[PDB]
Amino acid sequence: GVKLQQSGPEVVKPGASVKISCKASGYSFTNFYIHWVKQRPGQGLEWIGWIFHGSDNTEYNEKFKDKATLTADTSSSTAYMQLSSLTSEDSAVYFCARWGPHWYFDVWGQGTTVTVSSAKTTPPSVYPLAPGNSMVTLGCLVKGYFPEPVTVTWNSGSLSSGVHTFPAVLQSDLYTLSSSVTVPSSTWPSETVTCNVAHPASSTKVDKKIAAAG
Amino acid sequence: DIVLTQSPDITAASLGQKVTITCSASSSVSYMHWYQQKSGTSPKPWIFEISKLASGVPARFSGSGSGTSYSLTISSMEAEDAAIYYCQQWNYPFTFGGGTKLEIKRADAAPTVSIFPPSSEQLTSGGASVVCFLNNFYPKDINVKWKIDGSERQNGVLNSWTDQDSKDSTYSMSSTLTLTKDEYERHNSYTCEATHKTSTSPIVKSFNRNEC
Repeated sequence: GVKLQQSGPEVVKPGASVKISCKASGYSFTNFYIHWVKQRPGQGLEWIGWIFHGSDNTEYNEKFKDKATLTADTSSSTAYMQLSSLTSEDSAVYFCARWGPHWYFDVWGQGTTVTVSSAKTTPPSVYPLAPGNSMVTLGCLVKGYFPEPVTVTWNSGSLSSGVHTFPAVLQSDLYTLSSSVTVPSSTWPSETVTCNVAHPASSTKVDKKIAAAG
Repeated sequence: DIVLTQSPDITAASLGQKVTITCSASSSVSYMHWYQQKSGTSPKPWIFEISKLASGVPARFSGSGSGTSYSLTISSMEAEDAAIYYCQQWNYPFTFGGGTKLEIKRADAAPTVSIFPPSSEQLTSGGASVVCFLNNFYPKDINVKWKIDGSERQNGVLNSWTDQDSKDSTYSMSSTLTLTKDEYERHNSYTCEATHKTSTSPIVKSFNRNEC
């Protein structure tokens, strides 16, 4: 159907610049406007501006002139948004959207995450968390990594029900998160339960078996 | 300079219940749009030009209003309607309201508290983190208190929370106390206390550095 494909996640150091893309497919691209929207961590939506297939037949939210530059490539039906001299205030997920015929943002991109930080790519230290009784709860502590995100699974996905993975928190410029899994006491330590943590950015993946003791 | 204020900030409704949220414009506006966003996903067009339903939106939804006040109503609340709803000015500067969080109401549920001592693996590397999970409870409201050898501790504590589990509609929370091997080895008793409405008495879980 009408689709907009946005570029992948970006990590950029303060003062640097980045250019995000939104490719349209399933339509005449130049017949509709492409809008850009910003959403900071845990906050609301902000309109940045729009472009109407003319690298500078644009309109911006005053706040974003001097931060964002919108351009378009009709030869590939792609909209671009360049953000300059980034600061931590620029860390957010950026969405592109088409201003449809009924005049509302009718089709949206999946969003591109931008993280502005001078932190270094660091793999997480993964620690097993062992317990006590009937439906038993076990855990996995994923500490000190950068950047987001990490993917946590239990028994390679065999255990999906009863799994809770908490949002990461940032401390000392590194992320930390935990995941818990609950199982019948007749399952563990009777059988093996392991947490698998993948961290794409550092190309690492670790398996930590939950063993008895505390 | 039109400001859009949405009310209420957060609200919960039982399944089959009628719900209405509002968006107030500091000044008059001709049309208002509404979007629905669920954690980890992009906003989806919901209502446009005040009362028109966007594609993919069930008939139980409706919109009304004019001038400075608009509303979005759900004739009968359903689990899948739990989300954040944003109103948006129809023309430049295309300003959005701060959003309203709609949650699905369910029967109260005390949390299942679990406390975990630092792993041997982390200890052998010189670190020490104590973790507590407060799982599957209902009314998001909950307070966690850590106690080391009886004394309450306020810092070095990081908390995180999950949204309503689309299965049981409960919330969960983790609390982590981080320390150096020495800070942890100096004390013996570690306690995680949860205070939830479903209990007049706080739920306590503990362990002794040595024994437990």
